[PDB]
Amino acid sequence: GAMNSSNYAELFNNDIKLFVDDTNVYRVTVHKTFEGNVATKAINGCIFTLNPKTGHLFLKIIHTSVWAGQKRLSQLAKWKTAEEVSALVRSLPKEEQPKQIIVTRKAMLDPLEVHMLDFPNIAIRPTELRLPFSAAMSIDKLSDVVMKATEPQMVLFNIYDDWLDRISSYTAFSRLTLLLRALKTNEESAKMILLSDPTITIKSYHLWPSFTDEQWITIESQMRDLILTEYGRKYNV
Amino acid sequence: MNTVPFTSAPIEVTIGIDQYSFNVKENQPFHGIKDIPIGHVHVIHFQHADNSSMRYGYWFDCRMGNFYIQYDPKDGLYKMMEERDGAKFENIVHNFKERQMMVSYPKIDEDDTWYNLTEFVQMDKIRKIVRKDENQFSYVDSSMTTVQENELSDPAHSLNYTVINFKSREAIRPGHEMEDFLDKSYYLNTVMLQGIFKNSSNYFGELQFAFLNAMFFGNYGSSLQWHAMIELICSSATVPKHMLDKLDEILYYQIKTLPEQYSDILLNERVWNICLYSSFQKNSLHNTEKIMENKYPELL
Ligand SMILES: N=C(NO)c1cccnc1N1CCCCC1
Repeated sequence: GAMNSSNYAELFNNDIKLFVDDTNVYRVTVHKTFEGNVATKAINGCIFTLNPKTGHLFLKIIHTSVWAGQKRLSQLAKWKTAEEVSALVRSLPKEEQPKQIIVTRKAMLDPLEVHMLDFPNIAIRPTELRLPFSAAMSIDKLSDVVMKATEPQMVLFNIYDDWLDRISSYTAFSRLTLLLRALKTNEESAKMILLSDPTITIKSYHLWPSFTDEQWITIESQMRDLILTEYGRKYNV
Repeated sequence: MNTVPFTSAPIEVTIGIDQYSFNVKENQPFHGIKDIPIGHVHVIHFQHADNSSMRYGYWFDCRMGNFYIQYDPKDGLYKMMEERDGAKFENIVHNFKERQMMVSYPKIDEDDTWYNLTEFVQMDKIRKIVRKDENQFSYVDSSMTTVQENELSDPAHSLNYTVINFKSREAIRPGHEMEDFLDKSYYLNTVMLQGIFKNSSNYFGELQFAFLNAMFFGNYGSSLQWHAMIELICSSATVPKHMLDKLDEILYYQIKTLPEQYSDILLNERVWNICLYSSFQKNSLHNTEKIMENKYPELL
């Protein structure tokens, strides 16, 4: 059934699974027209498809041309997401195909189920977890590849960099969720925390800075403080 | 006008004949039903007074044979049997009529209710949904499951309704996923009408039969089928105008006949609110919408 706190260790078992987040597929800026009406302008988006055990991120870039001349774009975006996830599954060797796909929003259930009818043994699941994957476009290298794309494109990343050499996939996912929740709650401050010290750099082949184990503890503490700081500012606590 | 005689009435029972019901007391001198209109299928149905569990009954057409009812004290039900000896049968019936031991089918002359509920229902199609080739009548009860239900034992005790499943490869063309799921016209017109039912008359016959089994026996799988067949039409953007007009009439008479106190169990809120207020056909069922809003506004 649904994925929640009771079954959180299931994410890190040996059954291949993918999270699919569609919150950045259809992105717009809202503006005024010369006549004083309101219109939208689409910008490039992305499907965020993540294996939480390995860190592998299949980032399908959604170029604005896919919306040209279409109607009901927010509905179409869910079906486009499901089409692209289905195409990804079909492109993987059988032994790499997921046994479960967990969607972050329940509106993706029926679109993905219909597109995966050919895969009756792949479970399509919702989650009760509120995962901060919408903040993926606050990772500079990810936002850069999306905004520069001139055509549909898939780019593969490891969202954990090399962390799995030193920590488990449970700890890596917890770090990622903390970083993304911080970037979602206060992007400027989170980026300040991550890049304040000029002596810690981001390797060309990585997404996050090259923190030592002890530096990661400091960073993680600074992110919790940020989340609590903003929570107090929000609720006046 | 035809007759279904009863050998006797040894256990107290409520007997239904189409939309009418009456009570027979234990060992009361009851010998059947006369004046049954020729030209329609009919259903004769039973609920025992001492165990209201198991409503059960028979679909039959008096044009296809001489049928009678006899209680079996072993299997504990009023069993329907065909009499092959015509002159025996006529002689039995004539004697019971002379002794006035039969109820007369109470049809009011103005009243087209039964016609309107069975317009497209034919015995030959009933005999394919309920398979007992040996018998010219069909036996149904409250507990019988459907083929689709058995996907999620004697073959005659399962209802072989046409399986409808909106998230199935039959309903969804590869490459038209969004189109076919949000607009079921392909599945309705090509797969079901052209491919399986052959015409709208057979589709409506099955829909009407499903409703009647839901109403008369409380058969849950029949209720599921009735709503699925409504939803399939209402969720199609392209439906022939004559089919929409006929559906409105069919549903009007079904909603008119439904016992007011069974509406909670026989009507699916989601399907009806979707069909009347959100679907492609939300403005195409004027008679049905009016009776629903005046008779069951709570559901909506
Ligand atoms: N009631 C029947 N014919 O009188 C009948 C016809 C066909 C299939 N089953 C039947 N019955 C037999 C008695 C037990 C319950 C099931």
